[PDB]
Amino acid sequence: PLNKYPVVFVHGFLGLVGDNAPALYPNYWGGNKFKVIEELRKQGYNVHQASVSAFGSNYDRAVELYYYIKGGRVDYGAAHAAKYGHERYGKTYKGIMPNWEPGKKVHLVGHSMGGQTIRLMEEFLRNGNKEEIAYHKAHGGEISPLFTGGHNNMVASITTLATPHNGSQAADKFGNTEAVRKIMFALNRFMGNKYSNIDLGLTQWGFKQLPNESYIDYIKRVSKSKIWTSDDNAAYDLTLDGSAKLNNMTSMNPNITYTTYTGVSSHTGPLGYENPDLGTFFLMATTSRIIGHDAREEWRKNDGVVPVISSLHPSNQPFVNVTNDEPATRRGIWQVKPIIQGWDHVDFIGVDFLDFKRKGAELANFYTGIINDLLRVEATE
Amino acid sequence: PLNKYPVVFVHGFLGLVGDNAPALYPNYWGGNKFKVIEELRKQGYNVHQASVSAFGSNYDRAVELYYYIKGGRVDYGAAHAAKYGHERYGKTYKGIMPNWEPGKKVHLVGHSMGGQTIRLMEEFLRNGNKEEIAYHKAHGGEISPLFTGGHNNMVASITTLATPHNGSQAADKFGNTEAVRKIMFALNRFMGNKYSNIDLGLTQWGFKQLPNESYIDYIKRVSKSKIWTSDDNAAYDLTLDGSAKLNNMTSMNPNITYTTYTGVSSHTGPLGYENPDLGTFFLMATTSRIIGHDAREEWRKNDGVVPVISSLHPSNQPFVNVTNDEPATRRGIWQVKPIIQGWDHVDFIGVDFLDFKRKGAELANFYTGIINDLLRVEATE
Amino acid sequence: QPLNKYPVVFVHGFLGLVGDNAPALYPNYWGGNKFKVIEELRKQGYNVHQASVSAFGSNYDRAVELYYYIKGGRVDYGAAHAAKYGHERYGKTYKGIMPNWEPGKKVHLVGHSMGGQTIRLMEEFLRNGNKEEIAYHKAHGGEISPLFTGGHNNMVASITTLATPHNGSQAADKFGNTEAVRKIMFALNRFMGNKYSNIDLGLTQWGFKQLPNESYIDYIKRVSKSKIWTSDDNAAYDLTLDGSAKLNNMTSMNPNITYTTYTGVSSHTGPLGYENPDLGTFFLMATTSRIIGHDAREEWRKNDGVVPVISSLHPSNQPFVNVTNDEPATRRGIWQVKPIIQGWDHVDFIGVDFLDFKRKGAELANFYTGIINDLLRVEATE
Amino acid sequence: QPLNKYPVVFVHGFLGLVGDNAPALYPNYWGGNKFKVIEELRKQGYNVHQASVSAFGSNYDRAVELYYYIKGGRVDYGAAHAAKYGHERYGKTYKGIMPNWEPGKKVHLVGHSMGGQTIRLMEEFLRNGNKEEIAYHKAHGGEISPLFTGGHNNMVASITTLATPHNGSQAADKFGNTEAVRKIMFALNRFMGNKYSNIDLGLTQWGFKQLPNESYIDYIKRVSKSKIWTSDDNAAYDLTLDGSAKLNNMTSMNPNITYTTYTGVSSHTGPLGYENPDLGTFFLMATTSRIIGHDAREEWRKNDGVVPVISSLHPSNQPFVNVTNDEPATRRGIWQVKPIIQGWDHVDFIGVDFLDFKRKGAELANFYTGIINDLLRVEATE
Ligand SMILES: [Ca+2]
Ligand SMILES: [Ca+2]
Ligand SMILES: [Ca+2]
Ligand SMILES: [Ca+2]
Ligand SMILES: [Zn+2]
Ligand SMILES: [Zn+2]
Ligand SMILES: [Zn+2]
Ligand SMILES: [Zn+2]
Repeated sequence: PLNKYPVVFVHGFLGLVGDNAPALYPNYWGGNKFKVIEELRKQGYNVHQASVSAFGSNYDRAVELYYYIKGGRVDYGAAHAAKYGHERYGKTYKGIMPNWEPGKKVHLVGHSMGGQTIRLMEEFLRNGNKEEIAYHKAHGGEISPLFTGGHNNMVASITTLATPHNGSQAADKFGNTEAVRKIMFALNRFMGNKYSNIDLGLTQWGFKQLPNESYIDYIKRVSKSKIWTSDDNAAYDLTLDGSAKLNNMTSMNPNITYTTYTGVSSHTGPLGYENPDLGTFFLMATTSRIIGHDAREEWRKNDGVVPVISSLHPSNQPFVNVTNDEPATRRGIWQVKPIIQGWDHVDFIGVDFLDFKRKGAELANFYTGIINDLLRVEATE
Repeated sequence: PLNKYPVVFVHGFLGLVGDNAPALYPNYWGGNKFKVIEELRKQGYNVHQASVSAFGSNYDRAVELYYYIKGGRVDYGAAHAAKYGHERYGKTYKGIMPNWEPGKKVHLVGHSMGGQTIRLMEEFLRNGNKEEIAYHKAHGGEISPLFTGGHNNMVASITTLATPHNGSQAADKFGNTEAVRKIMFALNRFMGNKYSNIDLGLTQWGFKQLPNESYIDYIKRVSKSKIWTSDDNAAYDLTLDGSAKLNNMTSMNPNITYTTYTGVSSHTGPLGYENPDLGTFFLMATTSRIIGHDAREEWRKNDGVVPVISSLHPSNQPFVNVTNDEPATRRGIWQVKPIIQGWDHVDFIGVDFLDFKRKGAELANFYTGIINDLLRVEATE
Repeated sequence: QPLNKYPVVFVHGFLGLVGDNAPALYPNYWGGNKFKVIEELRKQGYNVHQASVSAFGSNYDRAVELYYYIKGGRVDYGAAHAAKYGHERYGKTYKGIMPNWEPGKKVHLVGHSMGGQTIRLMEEFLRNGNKEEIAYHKAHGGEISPLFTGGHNNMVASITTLATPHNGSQAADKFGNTEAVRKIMFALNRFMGNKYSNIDLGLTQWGFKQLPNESYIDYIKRVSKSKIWTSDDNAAYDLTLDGSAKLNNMTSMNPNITYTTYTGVSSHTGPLGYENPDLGTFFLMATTSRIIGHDAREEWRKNDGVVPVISSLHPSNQPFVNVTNDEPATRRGIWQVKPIIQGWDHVDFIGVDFLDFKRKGAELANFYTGIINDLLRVEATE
Repeated sequence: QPLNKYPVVFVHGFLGLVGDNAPALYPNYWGGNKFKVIEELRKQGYNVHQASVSAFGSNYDRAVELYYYIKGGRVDYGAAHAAKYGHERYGKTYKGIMPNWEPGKKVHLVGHSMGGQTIRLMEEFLRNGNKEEIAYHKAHGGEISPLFTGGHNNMVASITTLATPHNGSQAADKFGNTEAVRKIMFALNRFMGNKYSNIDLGLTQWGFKQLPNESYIDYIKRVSKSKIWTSDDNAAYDLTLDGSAKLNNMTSMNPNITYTTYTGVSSHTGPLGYENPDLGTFFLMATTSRIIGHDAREEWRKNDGVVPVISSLHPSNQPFVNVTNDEPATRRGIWQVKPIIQGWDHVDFIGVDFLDFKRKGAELANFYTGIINDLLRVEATE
């Protein structure tokens, strides 16, 4: 295989991949424009798409990503499970790299919230989880190696595509509101029913109907779950406060190579506010206007759901702007790629089937550019 | 594992299993009543559910079943592909038993048309395919080992559940009619579209839209396929003539153990005709009446879609009736188990969620009885 | 010229959608495919109609709407009611089937399920008015709907209820009226108020209509302030024991009206004395049937799927007399309780259960022929 | 009292569903959410209506239905037509918006897409009758619908077409009228004739209504014998060049009627001289637009998504005069061709394209205000 470290692509919020997608549904990594996993494999590259929770928190998604790669049964931590009120153990993953350990590395590419998930999992690998450490010391038992800390030389690169490193007003003012969270969780409850084949990612909260449980008792049982009031969900983590908590508990690993990509899809109106361009995917037309009418000017330019000031880099970690041809092989610092003009949040993954300005060849070059950069990380070591 | 030979369960017509089922859809092997693959594994048994074409012919399904077990890329045969006008190569399967060969055996359990599929594939293993042999002699190239013949000691048992060994009038008078076949194929065309994640089993006929092909050209392209007029489809094979072709080209293997199971779900009206019982799954209410009003009396009693005279055994192969406690360890002869009164065609697989007379415990005992019989085949050898 | 002197008005229950207001594929409420009540009764020479009123609203809101369905005009829920519960005073405009409806021109009212209660409340309005609206008009002026004035009699010739939860149902107390289930119902109503929706689930007076230029984000935010989420002014509450008893405690017998109830039983005594649903109970009531059948009071267990037998026979302490199915049911001022129908569940009364082939259409046709023959005998004996 | 002396009747095109006959979630045909034509024009004081006619039927079947939508009564397709094409003679009964419609009481007719052709054919019926029905009645007797007699004038004041394929469209010849696509349309019609369906796709005169007691198996078998599967008496054929030309060759100019066309262009000249769809063309016409734009004759390539420009301007060899958008359009007996609207695709005329935020509602409101102002000027100048 042409890349020496496996590339793992990490979908964001709402993402469903592989056989976990519904019967008719767009293919997350590339749409019908560039089938990323398919084609990059055809070109001789070793690539994989992680399947992690679509509605869960960054913490819960970061744990699940680790088991997708390593294999095993998900262990969210005994302290975490106790503090937020959900199950400790989850799905079991075969694992794309059973012998993943210090020495065998991966490249991590994340779109949207996948970027935040990749950061939080590397943090656990490097610095551990101090609550699970204090718990395992005080009550014995077993601790997942994800929370032990001390592990290095396992992640070669972290690359983010339209990742809300600083959150988004579309979460604060819409997605994290009571009424909207109730809609998301009602969808999860329904997709937990005993006929359902797709996992929306919150079954650790109880959203799995048992085969001889009536829906009436299912409603009654899960209405007592702590999810309805919890911050351990994706909608909270995507808020400005939610993302600042993650910025404040993560740090730069001097050995990893960091890159961000950002799209802008708005245009300035005669008053200074930003409105979605035409061809901004129609489902983000309203969130784009919420972001674009912020009271702070520097928070207005956006890709539909992420303001540009959020996508460029975390606001408390160091960064350096980079041109499109400048080798992005620096380690320990966020290299901020030039904002791609005209790309909305989902043009990065090709699922905007209504935008005939964004064609396949363009997306193939973009993903070939990312792979090329990663291959240069491998050679400069 | 408690069974020395793997058990492979083979769904019938319309069946979708595993991650090939739509988002909300009943689980084929057991419904919500007894999760066959799940539970039998829990009990220490090695079991698998084959995923073969849901609308394809017995020939096409038999080829695909062989590759599901052995692994590899489906090869329908160069003569067959040329004669019926569809692709020669199909899906690639990982394979549950890569080293399957004379010496390592499987048990085969088939529901409905899966029974006919299991018979046709064993026939190929034992006696080959004379057309593919004559073709490979005349044009060289490669022949699949499925069509070579001479292979024995690879199938320990063949068990059928409500299998239409002699066809069904529900195919002759409804499912194989022009108008109905056009509906089935239109569904396959639509499920071939570029957003679709589920394989209905006729893509070798061209029913896969290419990613940059408009639906308008897709319609135009596949309207030229030979499927619309072909007999190489499931609806033809389930007809009385269709099944008699299969009976006339299969034979008993003296070393395999053969068993049939049959349900009756009709009751006799005051004129001699048969009407569906209440609790006969409502989607077979009309087909049940078509079968039950046949002009021949012995063709009327039925399970909803298969007449009892069809399910008991092929009409030209030898048989012996057997009690429910009689050891069914005889080889080379169809052992006809006692007709289960009150079971319709889908009570055998537990998906009749509207029949509260058919409970889980009853289905668990049935599948435990089949496994027990198979374990006795293993020990008497 | 119609064979019945007074029009028969059939009034659907909770969740019922009729006529053009039903989804593109959806069963036909009055008769399913088994006996098309309106179609077939019209073919026989009878003047019959299908009222269309709120599927999820309170008995009060439904009773007002039923009056305007018959009379015609813009729905007026009352200024006092609207201010008390926090919804709009005016609703839809109806064409009206009897624009001339007035003392002397009567109707026969036939209600299924909640329809039975709605029909009772509308007659209370005609005879006695609504005390709170009368007092509001006396203190503030303005216009008062004549529905709320009282004194309007000889407008209803009969009231016939089929499987009506006169005394409530535990299926509402223990499930339908729970917090989680009211949220689901109200979410469904929010969604079918969206700007592309053609069907009216009956709660738009609470704000559940999305404006043409309003985003769904802003719609969600506007209606989340509606008092419907915490209000008792809805069907789920009125179907509880307390809700139905409040109606029982504010209605009275009209001595000129012919009252008749029909009741089904679809359960059987299990081993301990509890009731479980029969084979063939429509499967959507399998769990509600068990909830009712396992009540702690034994007299409350026998049921039709969703309505206990003791609730359908008659309002708790209103006068009643048990009748045989064949004797004349022309007594006035008293609930004539027809014998309990064995094997009929709650929806066997309206034929929509297409899965149950045991209940054929001829039998449902005889059942409606019986009601019309009874109604024709009310007319002949006044 | 209405500001327009003659009612305006808007007539939808192919596939159009209006009012209560549309699915539970489905865009509103006349104006989308951008400008609710009927609602807003009524609010302004204008008497306007939304005709409801067959979505998939021929121009002939639609023109008959339009007449009964206006006049009232049971649709009579004609004994001769019914015997020739093999469908039923009688269809639905309409309430009628102008039961009094008769020489002296006029209407303004405004058609979008196929609606433009339907409106033309109905006026031919009123003025000249239908020769084949007249001859059938002379030879066999019986009753002949007055729609088919001829001699009924001064009933139509104006005919206005918006994006009407007067001369056909290659989108029908090369796609919509193909064997495979007609089968899909007819299958959709079979299915929405099923016994649970509430929406009428316009082909039930061909047998596509499942009886209440008939199994779907038997329904499929009965309607598979219908002549609709091989008939030309349907919209798909009438929208081809030959189909539209047959209508052109059997219509004539009425000297008292005011004729007006509007046309959109949504394509741009590609590198070779072919036309490709603009960014913002409604995506369902992306492929049809390219089919039209790559025609071998250059004058046939410019298009709005589904109708070529040369087809919308006016019927091929019927008299026409090009007008500016501001001059009085009160000439009678001649197609007044309004200037081609740049950037408007086929559905921008009716506002249903919710994805295209560039075409806002104020602009669509001005467009309908222009039509009504033109219609009011027809009335003032007679
Ligand atoms: Ca875009
Ligand atoms: Ca059954
Ligand atoms: Ca029933
Ligand atoms: Ca447009
Ligand atoms: Zn968690
Ligand atoms: Zn084949
Ligand atoms: Zn109210
Ligand atoms: Zn016709």
